Amino acid sequence: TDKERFIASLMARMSNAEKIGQLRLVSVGADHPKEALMADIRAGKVGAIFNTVTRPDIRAMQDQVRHSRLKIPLFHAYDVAHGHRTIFPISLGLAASWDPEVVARSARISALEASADGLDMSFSPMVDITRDARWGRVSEGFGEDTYLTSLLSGVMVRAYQGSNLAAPDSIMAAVKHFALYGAAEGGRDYNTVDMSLPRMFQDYLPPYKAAVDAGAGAVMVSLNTINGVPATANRWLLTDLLRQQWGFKGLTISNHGAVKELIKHGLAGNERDATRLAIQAGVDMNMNDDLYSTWLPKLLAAGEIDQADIDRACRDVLAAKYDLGLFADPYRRLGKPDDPPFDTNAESRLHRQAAREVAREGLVLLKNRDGLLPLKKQGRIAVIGPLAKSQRDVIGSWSAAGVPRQAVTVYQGLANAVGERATLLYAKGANVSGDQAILDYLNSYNPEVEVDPRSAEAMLEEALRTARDADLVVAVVGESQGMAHEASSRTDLRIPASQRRLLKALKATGKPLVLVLMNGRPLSLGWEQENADAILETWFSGTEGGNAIADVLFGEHNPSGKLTMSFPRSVGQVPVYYNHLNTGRPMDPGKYTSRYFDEANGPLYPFGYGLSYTEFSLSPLRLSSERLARGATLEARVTLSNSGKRAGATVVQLYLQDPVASLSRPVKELRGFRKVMLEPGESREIVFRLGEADLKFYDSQLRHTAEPGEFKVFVGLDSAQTESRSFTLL
Amino acid sequence: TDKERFIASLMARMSNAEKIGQLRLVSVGADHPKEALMADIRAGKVGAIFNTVTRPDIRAMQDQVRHSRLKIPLFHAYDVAHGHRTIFPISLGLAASWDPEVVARSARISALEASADGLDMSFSPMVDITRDARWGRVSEGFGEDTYLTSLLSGVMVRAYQGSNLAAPDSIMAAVKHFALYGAAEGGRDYNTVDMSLPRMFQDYLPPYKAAVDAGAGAVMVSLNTINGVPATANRWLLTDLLRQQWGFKGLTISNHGAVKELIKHGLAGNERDATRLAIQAGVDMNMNDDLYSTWLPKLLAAGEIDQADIDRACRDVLAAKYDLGLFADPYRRLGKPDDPPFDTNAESRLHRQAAREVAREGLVLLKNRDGLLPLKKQGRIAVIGPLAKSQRDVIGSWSAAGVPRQAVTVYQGLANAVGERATLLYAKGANVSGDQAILDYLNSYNPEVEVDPRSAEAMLEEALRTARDADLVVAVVGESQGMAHEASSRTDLRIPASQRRLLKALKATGKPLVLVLMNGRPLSLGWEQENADAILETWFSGTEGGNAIADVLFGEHNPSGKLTMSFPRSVGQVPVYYNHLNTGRPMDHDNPGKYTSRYFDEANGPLYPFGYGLSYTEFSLSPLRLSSERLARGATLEARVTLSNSGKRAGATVVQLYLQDPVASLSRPVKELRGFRKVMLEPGESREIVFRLGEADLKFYDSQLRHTAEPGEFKVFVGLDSAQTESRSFTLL
Ligand SMILES: O[C@@H]1[C@@H](O)[C@H](O[C@@H]2CO[C@@H](O)[C@H](O)[C@H]2O)OC[C@H]1O
Ligand SMILES: O[C@@H]1[C@@H](O)[C@H](O[C@@H]2CO[C@@H](O)[C@H](O)[C@H]2O)OC[C@H]1O
Ligand SMILES: [Mg+2]
Ligand SMILES: [Mg+2]
Repeated sequence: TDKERFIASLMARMSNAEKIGQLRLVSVGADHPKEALMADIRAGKVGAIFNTVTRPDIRAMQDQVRHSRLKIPLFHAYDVAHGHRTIFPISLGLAASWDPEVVARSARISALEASADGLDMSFSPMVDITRDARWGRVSEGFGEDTYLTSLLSGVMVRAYQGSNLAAPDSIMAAVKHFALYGAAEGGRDYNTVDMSLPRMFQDYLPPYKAAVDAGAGAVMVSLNTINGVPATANRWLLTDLLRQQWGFKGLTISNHGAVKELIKHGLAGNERDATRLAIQAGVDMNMNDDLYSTWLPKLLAAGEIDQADIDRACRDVLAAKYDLGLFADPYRRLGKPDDPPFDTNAESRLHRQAAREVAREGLVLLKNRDGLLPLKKQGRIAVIGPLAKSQRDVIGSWSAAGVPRQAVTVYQGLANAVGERATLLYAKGANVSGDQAILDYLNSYNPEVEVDPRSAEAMLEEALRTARDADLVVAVVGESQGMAHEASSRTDLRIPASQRRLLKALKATGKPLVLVLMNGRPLSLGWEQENADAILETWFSGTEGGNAIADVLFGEHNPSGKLTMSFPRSVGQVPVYYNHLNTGRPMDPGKYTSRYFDEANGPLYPFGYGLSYTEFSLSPLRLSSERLARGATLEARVTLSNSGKRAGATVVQLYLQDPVASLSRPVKELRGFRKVMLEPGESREIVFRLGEADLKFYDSQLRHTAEPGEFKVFVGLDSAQTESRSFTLL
Repeated sequence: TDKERFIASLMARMSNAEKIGQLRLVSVGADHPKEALMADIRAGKVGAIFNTVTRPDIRAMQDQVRHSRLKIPLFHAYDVAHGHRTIFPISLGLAASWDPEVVARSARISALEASADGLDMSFSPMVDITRDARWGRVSEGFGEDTYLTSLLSGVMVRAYQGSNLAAPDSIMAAVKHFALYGAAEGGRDYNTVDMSLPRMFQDYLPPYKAAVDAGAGAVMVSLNTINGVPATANRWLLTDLLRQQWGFKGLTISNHGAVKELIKHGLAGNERDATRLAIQAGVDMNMNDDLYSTWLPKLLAAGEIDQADIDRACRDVLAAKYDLGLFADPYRRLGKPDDPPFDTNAESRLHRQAAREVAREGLVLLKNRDGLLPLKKQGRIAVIGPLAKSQRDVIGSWSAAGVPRQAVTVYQGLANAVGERATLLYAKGANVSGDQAILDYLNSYNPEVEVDPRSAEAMLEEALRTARDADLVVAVVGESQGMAHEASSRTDLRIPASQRRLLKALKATGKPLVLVLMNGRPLSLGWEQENADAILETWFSGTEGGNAIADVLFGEHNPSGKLTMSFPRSVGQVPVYYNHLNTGRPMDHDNPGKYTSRYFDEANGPLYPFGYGLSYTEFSLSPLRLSSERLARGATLEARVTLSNSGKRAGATVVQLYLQDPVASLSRPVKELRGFRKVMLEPGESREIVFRLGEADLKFYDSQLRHTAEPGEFKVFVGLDSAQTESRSFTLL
């Protein structure tokens, strides 16, 4: 209420011009040249900045505020998605850690680095559920599961915002993209989203609510339609749900041009009408298109909006700044006047230890025939493929202020790990794509892919010569990071054809073949699963990726990563996800079942899958009783043993099924997990606790209750290989 | 009504056992052996039969009724989807005619032939909208468009049912599959359907309502969940919507095992609870699983259902029989006991002229380089491909009582056309698939695909020898009919790999290459569009298919067919459909940037759009003109264009009218079909086409499901496909 008092006294002093100026969020560029923008800040016409990311540049902008009548400070934002300068694995790789503390650490270090550069806010976490592998932005989320993504949503917010949003090493989380953005039809970015309310409430909305309940300060509004209404114009979504039902008290931010794009969506015929729809829906802050500054005065004078629409939006911007500590000290993240200057990109400001330890936890072992991995540091290892020496790709998409030249390649990680104990032989083998039109797409803004001027044939002949001179081949293959970014949707989920030709040529040498995969989405890997001797999924593993990958390949780290998104056998099976409905004719096999005829059915690799260099055993599942009273707790116990020869971690997963309900419920739903590190011969009793809240679902009328009757409890080391027992809720 | 008096006096006579017996719909099979079924009919324990399809067999079952206490007659049903004995093209090929009179004729002939064999009812039309090419049952529908499918839904019902459902040449339409069955997730048959209510009401439900409004006697309930609730247990769908809102007064029928499958869906833990959910939801008649007969008495005695649940279901069955004329004469479709026996499959009982004329109208010319088609009846023509001599495939899936040995193959149609004037050389070239697992699937239950035992290589060498000895190659390729049927969902939309290898080898001969495509779904044809010299889409063209295809190839018929479903460039683009939303960042010719709604690794848009199809002549359209720039509510607007045949051959095309509502309370489609005209023109002929548009054309369901037309701009597009249009605008006041 100090905050409410402070904001009400400030707003009672402000003109409408000053209130509207708070709603303007801009980036320096063609549309807002630096000197003109500086003059607007001085006039009180700017509320905040994004994409200005160094302390002297931010401090210069904050200095301009002292010229405005009320000297209301700016906040500065950036897309710190999975690292600021030190780049962690992409979020899909962090999720595969199954370890909230690992994910927390990446977020904390991101906030530490971003706040050290003067940033107040990140447009993160991204908590959109993804069941469609074709979407470019699957790399930005935590996979297909509502429970896990909801958990990590809360973890990311708490880790960014810390104990106090006014702390100089805290940043505000702007959770995105509200809402349902990863359900785009056809996996085409920005495309139509259409879904029932029970699916929306049960599966898609809970991660956004988890962020709000963790106290997220901001929400970034999505670019897509929800059931015909763009999120930027959706009063039900942004007012009724987010504010009135969920109690969100923070700031809504539009995406770039989102208010103007209501004209392309066909909700508005002109910019004046687009502005009215966005502010009355509940969008507080207008990114870059400047429609609010242009049209809000005219709309109010015409009685087309209410003073309360402006007041709500302005209070939310001021409340964000208040919580960030900026009214107490606008320079709290910008140090002192005549602090000595520093190199923003100095090696001494990176966190390589943390990036290497985090990156180890996300690597997923998918195949390991006859214990080929871990490798011994000996002999001659051929390192082949267009991603082996790529610094640009290892840091991934949404690499923020990450510097490619600071990153450790797979080749360099292997060189560092073996030193003089083994000989590495390098050949590029193929370009990332053989299709010049795809290479031109990827290099269209910036040179992001090195195109070897040699023929495909010459590169292959060199790679075969290299393979013949080696004891075994480490093929580093998959996507370049520009294939799994905003607007980069794919119609094919395989490794690119140029690289598959290389893999088929390398297989024909008879040399043991280890695949190191880099990719930002599930890939179709049927040929690789049949033909490679071992397969390690490394996503894009970040600044220290090459070192983390070498640590796993040589057995310094026993792989512990597990998939959080199902890998389809082909793009033609989309969508595939573990928490699907049974249907009336489930596939076991019979012709008259829910299936395809022209390919094997089910995912190639299921949700929760990942191998180890050791063996684990689970004892029989035991429940604390066969009947559960309302308000009572059920315990599900299992003993995990390391029955192999190497220390390692696995993830014990708990799944629930509600086999008779008022709605058809999923064949199983994740409801808990434990990541457990065990030395050989160690045993751990795992105790899962379940209550009524774990058993609730949204019915056809969106009643959120648990119905009496049977529940099935499954425990295992993936979604496919479980044991189950039942109990009855009374 | 005297009908409601008649039905109430009969129900006042009936025990609950008699009422519940009316709800039982069964087929002869392992689960219902013939003699046990006969004994059940005599006991009053059977309401209707399906899959008994000859006059003597139907007459024998109707004869059993005379032994029951009340002698209530059976009705007999079958899946007469696109023909009974004379098989027309599959429905997706009939829709490509764009001609309600052509579609009416196929349905009229179907009903004539089915009723002549004693059948009272067809489980048809199938009116499920299909936007996902992977689904096996796309072959059974009319494509992706709500307006077109809705129009043809009503045409099919009226054509089956005629002036009087008691007429001996009428059958009852059981419209299917209610509802949303073609929206299955992943295009996997029987899979989850999840969609918003505005999409449901605007795009998916209207064809079922068109069938109800045309007076369809029955509705067949679908197998899928709708937003979590199986259709068979969905009281909102079958009672609130179908009965209370739409006023449907007819019979609801479950699908095979659908009541029992509520256990697998996880709505019921046992058969007793599944039975309760189905009858209370509004399912009147139980197909095959016999749960109603087993459980309704126990449910009623326990107060778990109401007498009114049984009474509703029984009244609906009796009302169907009344309308069919079966209480007036149970033998009205079965002639007289004295009639001489006849051959059910006699040539004189077929309608080959109608099948040949209908089949010609559905063929779509997709490519014709440098006027290769039409062919001259001369020289040496190689006829190559696993579908060239296939009688089983030409009649399609859901071929009812069609006899493959009566069908005309593409090879036979070409032989019939050229007689002695040209030499045909045949080679199979490849099997339908090179994947043994796919062959195993296609020959499971019934052996439907002939496997040439030779290597792929030997078959190719034989086809290359044949091609080298000819002036040109007619390659007859695509899917077998078992690839586009119930449960046959595909993950690849290309021609099968064994056949694409054949086409690549044939291309390399340098011989002109004509592709004749058979298929039950849109195919991915990027290589074919680049490399074939001509491509003719023939779907599965039916009993006279091979003759209709020869008529088009030799120029006796100028191809007039147009696509009613978008052809994707690849399965990785699914779904692709013409009436999509713009998004905030459209990719189109006018919006070509990186940061648009697109894929980066393939050309964008469909390979062939909705409404696409070529001709052996050229057409021109005059400028579009509207009767005014402002439309008052209550008034109608006219949109006029002149069509000319500016080429050298007589032919038809389809003039298509689309609407856009560019500013609305909901994001509306970039265009929506709102009228069309198929026009046959001699060379140099012109026709003024007048489209009428009213407020009814402009309405949509908003977020609150209000059915509104909002004042403001509408754009009217006219053209010969959905990609090649021009527009004019008006303002609704
Ligand atoms: O937070 C992120 C936004 O910064 C991002 O905005 C994009 C920036 O580049 C522009 O050219 C694009 O047009 C624009 O959408 O969108 C994604 C969001 O996560
Ligand atoms: O009208 C058609 C039904 O008769 C058809 O029923 C099928 C009969 O064969 C069984 O093996 C199938 O399991 C069953 O669904 O289904 C589709 C409907 O259109
Ligand atoms: Mg239950
Ligand atoms: Mg409008």
